[PDB]
Amino acid sequence: NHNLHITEKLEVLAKAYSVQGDKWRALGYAKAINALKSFHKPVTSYQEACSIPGIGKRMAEKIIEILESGHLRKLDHISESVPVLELFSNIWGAGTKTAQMWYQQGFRSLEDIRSQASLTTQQAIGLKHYSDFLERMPREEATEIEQTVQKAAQAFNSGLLCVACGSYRRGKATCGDVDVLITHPDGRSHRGIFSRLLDSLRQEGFLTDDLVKGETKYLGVCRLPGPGRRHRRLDIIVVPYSEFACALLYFTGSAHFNRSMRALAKTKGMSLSEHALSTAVVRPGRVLPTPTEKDVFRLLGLPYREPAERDW
DNA sequence: CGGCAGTACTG
DNA sequence: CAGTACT
DNA sequence: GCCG
Ligand SMILES: [Mg+2]
Ligand SMILES: [Mg+2]
Ligand code: NA
Ligand code: NA
Ligand code: NA
Repeated sequence: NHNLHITEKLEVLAKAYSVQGDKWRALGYAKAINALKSFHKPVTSYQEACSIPGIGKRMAEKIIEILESGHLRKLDHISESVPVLELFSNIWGAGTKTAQMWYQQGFRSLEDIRSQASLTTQQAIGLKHYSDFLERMPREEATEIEQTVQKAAQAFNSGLLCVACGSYRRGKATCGDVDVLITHPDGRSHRGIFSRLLDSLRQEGFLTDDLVKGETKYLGVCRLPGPGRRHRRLDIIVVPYSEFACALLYFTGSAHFNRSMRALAKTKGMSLSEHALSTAVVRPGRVLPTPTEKDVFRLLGLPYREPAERDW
């Protein structure tokens, strides 16, 4: 990134708007920052600034103050609440509205939350794993967690396919959590496994807490056996084989990649989800056949991108 | 002016 | 439903 | 915040 001196200031304002709930302004900042991060040259002109997609007048103006001044004055006026709102919304299950409510109620520290706040079941689990959930794990450990899930799943039906998606599949050296997609080529035997599979993982001691337990998605907490291990977030999704390519695509991400591809699909009168790519979408349409990820790219008129170049 | 991805859970 | 979360 |  040629524009660290720019984007590092912008990131502070983006995070500030985010934790304060100004989601769309933060979105604009987030995209500007990637746009700036993916420019070849340092931005050295206001008009050069407006040249890059995702940078407007207001944003070029800030990039200008940074290069002429070395600083961005708006940084000096960020509310004193922002570090606390960030502290609070880093609890899994607490977002901006909960953080703002806790702040208005006078809480300022996790000790205040622990001792005085009313916590949802999810938030109490998030709080007890506060540090662990802020840490990314080495890739090798994500491999171990995926293989733990796969072996428990293959014990029940050997035909079950399990693949770790998310940052793992995009090839990253560290992973925030582990994202495992499960299906079955029979198109049928994926059904009803969760009860058995989760109980198998739980009976082993691997699964330590459940956050979400849906008919298709599980979000929870695991910890590998032995010393020196931290608790890690684990997401598992079980899908029908007919949806495998769109489910793989969604679950591999990145999030910004998914949103950009879904926006593209919408411009073309299509709709893309983790269930299907649909066409003739009136704004339900027809589901288009997508046996592989490449089919999704092709039907959208895009060159195929391997998971590693989806890391937007 | 107004969308900015589309969906699944929770209570 | 509003809130939060997954990519 | 940006953009159609
Ligand atoms: Mg992940
Ligand atoms: Mg995840
Ligand atoms: Na631009
Ligand atoms: Na949170
Ligand atoms: Na207090």
